Amino acid sequence: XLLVTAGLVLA
Amino acid sequence: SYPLEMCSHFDADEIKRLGKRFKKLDLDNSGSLSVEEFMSLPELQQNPLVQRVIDIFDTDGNGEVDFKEFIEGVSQFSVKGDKEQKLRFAFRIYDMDKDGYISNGELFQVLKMMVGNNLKDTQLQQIVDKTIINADKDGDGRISFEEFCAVVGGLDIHKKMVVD
Amino acid sequence: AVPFPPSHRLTAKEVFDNDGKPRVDILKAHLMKEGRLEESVALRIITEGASILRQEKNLLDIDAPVTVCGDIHGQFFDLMKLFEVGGSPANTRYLFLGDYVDRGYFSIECVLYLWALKILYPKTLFLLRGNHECRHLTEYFTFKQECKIKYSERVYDACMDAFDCLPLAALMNQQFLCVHGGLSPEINTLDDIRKLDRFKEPPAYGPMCDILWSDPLEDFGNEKTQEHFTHNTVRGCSYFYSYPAVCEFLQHNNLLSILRAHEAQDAGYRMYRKSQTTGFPSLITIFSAPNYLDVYNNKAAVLKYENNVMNIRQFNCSPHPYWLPNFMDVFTWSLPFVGEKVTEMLVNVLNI
Amino acid sequence: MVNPTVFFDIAVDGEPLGRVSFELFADKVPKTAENFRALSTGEKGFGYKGSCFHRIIPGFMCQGGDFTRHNGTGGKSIYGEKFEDENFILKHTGPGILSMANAGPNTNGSQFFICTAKTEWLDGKHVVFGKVKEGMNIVEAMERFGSRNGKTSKKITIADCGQL
Ligand SMILES: [Ca+2]
Ligand SMILES: [Ca+2]
Ligand SMILES: [Ca+2]
Ligand SMILES: [Ca+2]
Repeated sequence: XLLVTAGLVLA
Repeated sequence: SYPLEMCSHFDADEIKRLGKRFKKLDLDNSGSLSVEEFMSLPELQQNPLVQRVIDIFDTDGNGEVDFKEFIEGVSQFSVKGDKEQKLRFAFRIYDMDKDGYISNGELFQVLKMMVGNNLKDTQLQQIVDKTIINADKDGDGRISFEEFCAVVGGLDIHKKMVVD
Repeated sequence: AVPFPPSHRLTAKEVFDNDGKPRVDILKAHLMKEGRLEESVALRIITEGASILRQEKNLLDIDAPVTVCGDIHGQFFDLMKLFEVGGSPANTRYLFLGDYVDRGYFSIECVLYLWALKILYPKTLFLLRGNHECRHLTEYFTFKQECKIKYSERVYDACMDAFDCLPLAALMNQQFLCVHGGLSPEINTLDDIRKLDRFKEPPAYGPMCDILWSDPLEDFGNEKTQEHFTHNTVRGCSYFYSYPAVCEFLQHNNLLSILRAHEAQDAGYRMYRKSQTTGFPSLITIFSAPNYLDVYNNKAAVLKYENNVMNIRQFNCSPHPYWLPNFMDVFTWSLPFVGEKVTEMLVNVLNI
Repeated sequence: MVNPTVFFDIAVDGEPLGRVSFELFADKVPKTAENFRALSTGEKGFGYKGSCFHRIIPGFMCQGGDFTRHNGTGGKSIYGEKFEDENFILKHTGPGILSMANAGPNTNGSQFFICTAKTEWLDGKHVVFGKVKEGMNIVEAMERFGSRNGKTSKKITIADCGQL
């Protein structure tokens, strides 16, 4: 999907 | 007395220096590194993979990392390490019971320590499932060091698992 | 407790009955457990329905009672519900305005099913062409890669040829122009659309690109000028038509209203300014993808035009199986995270 | 005090594209603001200068700030590995809003994203702390080198940065 992570990008 | 045998890429000087850091980390000076001793470093209290590394450094399953274990484990990252050795280390981050195979439960457990709660268990499990299905080229319901190698080979993450 | 995907890939016999008719209740169930059909099986469906599509007119002619649908964007399990809401297509006339792929991660499932249903009911169920039915967009978005993970590049190609047979529009109950995008500076009469060659990757300009890509002005209905078209800086192509542009085409063409999808609507639809002549919304937008991209928290909707009553049905999102970006596998996914934290640990351990 | 105005001289493959300034809201989240300020100046020894935007998703946002690993896994605050979530007073209302990227609650390091749209599903989860004061047109330009998987085609760099 549309998330902003640092390490485990999600959907 | 009694020499200490160990297999590593380091020369005598490097074995001495690391021999010093091991003494500094060795709180109770017992000749073996404990988890509480490992966790004594603040930068490590915020790392979901410390216990995995430690159980990987722990070759004789006694819950401590003696000097042979510490050196030989720090050696996997030696710049001098080949490609395979660095995948092997990676492969081990997943194989918990060290039977040489990553299982459905093991892949879940490890992943969860890292993802935590930004994924419902249902979600994590599904993608763990779907990951094992496409990668289980022998149908034994679990990943071999080879199948693992077939999925992560061209990522070149071993080039990053390097320390000095 | 988590259902596990079915290893058996459906057969020709399990999909198509002895009369050649698709067994849609069978199909539909397999697909909800995430299962797949043997490549050929799928390719058959994909090619059978495209033949029916190549045969259909640029501008369809659909008589009420009809249920109009908007973008579906791969959200297979939101489609299964759109059908529980819009009614069994065994007894209902449909019309999807396009965009069944990309964005959602079950784009092929949608396609296979909708294609199988076009075969089964070719004179009731109708599909049009959306911006996302084309090589250029499916390459950028996840459909192509999707196809390759689940099937092959062949299947993806099968689809690409198919999409070229999607009717560019429809004249519903002789009152509405049913398109995906909008109007064209170059499309003034319903006849113009008929003259267009649609069997091709949409051009980067012209009436077909504009059919599929035009958008109404952000201030459509209250624009400060009686200017018709202005280049679409939002899409980056095609145009932004205005309230006047529409009422001029509508009148000249003796039409009541324009019904399009293309843009996401929080309510799952949007009625635009009421035509001075009619008092009916000059333009109607309809979005059928609930909780778009999983974060929009938007409601979905179909449009039901029966007994001279255009009824807007709204529905919410339903549950669907997790999938990492670009159908990634958990090793590729975590290995970078792993290889950094372990590096990080040793680095603090050696700087002791 | 007053709200600091930083800037970024973005460069595409070396070729200068233009400058982007930002108004930091220290009046709301002073700590986070500082963190971004100090990393813009470099005054703590390590900072944004020379780093890139590894993840640019058109119509969504521009993620940058990884000056250690250059892929989204690293970066650190002036305060250590990471620092707590100040507050979620400000919300993502549209383009230009600066906020922190992270890996769960209380994991603000040095990564941040420049919104190019209204991302409300992020409110309450990520810390909003600043906005593009001028150069929005430059940010829009960086969007073109992006893709739906974040990957860029030309290296978008922070050639020079500081306080105004
Ligand atoms: Ca000890
Ligand atoms: Ca031991
Ligand atoms: Ca095991
Ligand atoms: Ca296997």
